[PDB]
Order: sequence, then C-alpha cells, then structure tokens
Amino acid sequence: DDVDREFINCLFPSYLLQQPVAYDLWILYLQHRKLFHTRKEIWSKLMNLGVLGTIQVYKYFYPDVNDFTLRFGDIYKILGYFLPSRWQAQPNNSLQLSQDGITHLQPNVDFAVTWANKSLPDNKLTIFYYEIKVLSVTESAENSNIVIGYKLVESINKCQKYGFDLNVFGYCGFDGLITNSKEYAKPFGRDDVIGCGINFIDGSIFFTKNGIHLGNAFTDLNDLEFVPYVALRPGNSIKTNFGLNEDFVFDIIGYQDKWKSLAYEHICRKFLLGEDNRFIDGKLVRPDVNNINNLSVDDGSLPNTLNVMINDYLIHEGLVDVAKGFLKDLQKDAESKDVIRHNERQIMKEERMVKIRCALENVISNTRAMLSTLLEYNAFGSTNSSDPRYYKAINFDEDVLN
Amino acid sequence: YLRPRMQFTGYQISGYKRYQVTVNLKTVDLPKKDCTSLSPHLSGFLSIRGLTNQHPEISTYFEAYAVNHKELGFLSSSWKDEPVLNEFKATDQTDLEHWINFPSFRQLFLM
Repeated sequence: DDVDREFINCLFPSYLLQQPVAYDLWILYLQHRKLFHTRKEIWSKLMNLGVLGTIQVYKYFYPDVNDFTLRFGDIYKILGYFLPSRWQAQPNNSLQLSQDGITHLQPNVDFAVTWANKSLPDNKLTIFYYEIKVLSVTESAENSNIVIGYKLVESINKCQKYGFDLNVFGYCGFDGLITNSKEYAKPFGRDDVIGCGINFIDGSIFFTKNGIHLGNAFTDLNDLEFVPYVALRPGNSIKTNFGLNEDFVFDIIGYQDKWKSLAYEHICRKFLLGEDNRFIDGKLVRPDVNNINNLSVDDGSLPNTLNVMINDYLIHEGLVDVAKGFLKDLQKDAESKDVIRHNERQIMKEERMVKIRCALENVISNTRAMLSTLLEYNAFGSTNSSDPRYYKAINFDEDVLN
Repeated sequence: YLRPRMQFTGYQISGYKRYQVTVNLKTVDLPKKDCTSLSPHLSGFLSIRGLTNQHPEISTYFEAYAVNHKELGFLSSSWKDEPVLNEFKATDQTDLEHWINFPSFRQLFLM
C-alpha cells in the first residue's frame, strides 16, 4: 500500500531508491516492519518515533492547496543500514562531535583526521554522494584548512601532520587543489556547500561546489572499497549531510537520470531454443565462440521466438481463443510460415487434449537474476576493465516491467 | 585632504641623504561597507628630487589601497591571492613591525 511507500521514502535517500540497491533497502524495511505498521499523519508518526527532531530543528515543507485554490481561482542502527550515516569518534578524544555525529564537528599545528561509520561496498551500488558545509573559519575569508574526500580501505600520523597520504582521494580547501595531483578548482571558505561523489559505472570521483559540477578529479577507480574521510585543523568546523535528514543542493538525481538514459540507449538501441547444448557429463563447458545468443530484430528470429513463447504462454494459461486470434492475426500479417504451422499444431494439440476430458515468466525471472549476478560479481564493461558498466544503471522492476 | 587635485610636499631620508618628495593626486575612489573589487582606491604621481646632492628628478605613477577592517586587513594574510594584490604583501611579522612603529596604531589597538 501507499503507507509503506511513504515510510520508505521518509526513511531512506531518494536517489538511492532508484538504483538496484533498493531491493536491499526494501528487505531491510520489511524485516523491521512491525515498528511502523494524508502524508501529514505518516510524518507525525515518524516524528513521534523520531526522524524529524534534533538540537537547529528538522523542519518539513507542507503546502496549502485548499487555501491556494480559495484565494486564487537510533532507528538506522536498529534497521541494519550498511551505508555511511555518521562520523566515527576517535578514541584519543581529539574531536568534538554532536550527539548525532553529523551536525557539528570541530577539532579539539597538526590535522585532526577521521573517517565515516561504514565503508562503501564495490559490487552493490551505482552512485554515492554526500555534502559538507563550512560553518566557521579560524587568514583570508575564502581560505579554510579542511581536506574532504574518500580514503582507500585495505600513515595516520602522516595524515595528521600533512593532511593526506597516498591513499586519500580528496579536495583541499587551503589551496583549491586535489591531493595527489594541476588547475582543477578554487579554494572554498565560509558558508560553502562542497559535495563529494563516486560513480561506479565508469568509476570516477567527482566534486561539486554550491550546486555546480566541477568535473571528474580521479578516474579508473573500480573494484575498490572507499570510506568518507575528513581532516581539519583546529579552528574551523563543518556540517555533514549524508542525505538521510535533509535534501541535497546538487541535483544528483538529474546526474543519475542522465547516466541511466545513456545506458538504456546503449543497450536497447531455428525458432525453438531446445535443451542446453553445453551439458556434457553433468557440467557446463565453454563453447569457443563469441556469443551464445544470436537473436536479433533485423533478422526476424527474435520476433519469431517471442511469438512462439507468447503462443505457448497463452495456451498454458487456458486462453486458447486468444491464441487462435493471435494465430489468425499472424496469418493476416503474412521462416514465418514454420511459426504459423507450429502454432497451429499447438492449438490443435490443446484442442485434442481438451476434447479428451511457461517460458515467458522464466525469461523475466532469468533477466532479473542475470542482472543481479552481473552486479554482484564485478563484470567488466566490454573487453577492458576501464569501460563503463551499464548493468549498474538498470532497475529492472521499476524501469521496464512497470 | 584626499580630493582629486591635491598636492603634498615633504622630504625623504634615504640612506643618510635627504630628498624632496612631491605628490599630486589624480583619482580618489574610496569604497564603503561592501567592496569585493580590486580597482585602486588612490592614484597619483610621486616625484623625488635631490636636496643634498644633484640627483635628477625621478617621477612615477603610483596606485594605492586603503585598509578597511572587513576585506583588506592590517596583515598581508587577509589580502586575497590576486596578481594585482600580490605586490603589497611581505610578511605578517614585517607588517606588525612597520605598523607598531606608528603611535596611532597603538592608540587604535589599546582604545
């Protein structure tokens, strides 16, 4: 029903719910579904449980439609969240963090370094993004001693002394220059929203400044694990947004829509399959060919196989009259004659069986299964390990079936 | 006294010798509450001529920036990193020495 949809949009980030990672979030919500179970009542219930209150109040916008037409006319710990949600408190007590760990972060000259709550799995999601906002500056107004970015998960004193090491892919605010560089960007100062994101399709790390996309800083970073990372000198503080509480500034949703449309453009723009011919001695053997499936629209084999599957599904479901109408329409339209004869034999056999007293759903289920199997096994793009991986951009149930 | 057509006269002790210095202002453009522009605040001609010796006159066109305590501070660290403003910067220690020499600076910072 709509209440589950309202709760899952009120709990999780919106851009994460349009990726193939949304299955795991749906499973996580439905496992702990007893806690939760016209959107004003749902928002009030979520605030009573607590999703819209801290201490800076988590406000919400609610329009007034009737008046407008009148005058004119930790729960995330309980659920099992596996993505970063807060900064981690260092055991040496060198930082000041708030209760929620995102609202304030101030060091208590050497850098104070810290990382996030959890790491980012390589084979699970498509695009990750989070923002920071500089609240105070301890030099010039547009010069802050903050380094923000990502860190490779397999030197900490080197990070405290210098600001970064060889495993940090980040953006430095004291000179406007990336860590392991080049003319990329400019330094940021007070009241500046700096966003960091990673793209797992082509595998690149990008940064944004006040809603403007600043380009790709690092490239060819696939099959790796990263953690958010920040380094601050004492005197300046940041506010972090991982997307759970408030809305982003960037419009990352448009970025994701552009990449999904590019992937869909790249992909989508005999007549009996028989048994699997590569079973010998009970095991799968690799044929020494280039492809195993050789169906195409331009040769007419794909519509013929689709028509055979449609006829078999219609007969199997007890819709023999509809199959007869489909066969008549195929006769009216006219290796199609062999398809006509095979279909006619199928209705004759079904009529004989009915007088004496599937494959499509397998295609759908196998399509979903091979999309997920491609996702979780880190397949290469086309030939090289640097090509984009378009299967990461496909949500099969939300973009094709519905 | 910082009108466009205004003349100033004095000396200058260089090494141990004395020179006569004349300043003629040309354009005076002093900002207000908000200023994120690098247009020069003052402009003029400065001419130095010999007084003790027979040194010939050397006259130059100069430009100048005032110190407002919002953007252009006393120390050359709040001044932005620009190719036009990079010739006014020395060191915070040198700035502190050359400003603490004046008594009005001290009377400003002790109120």
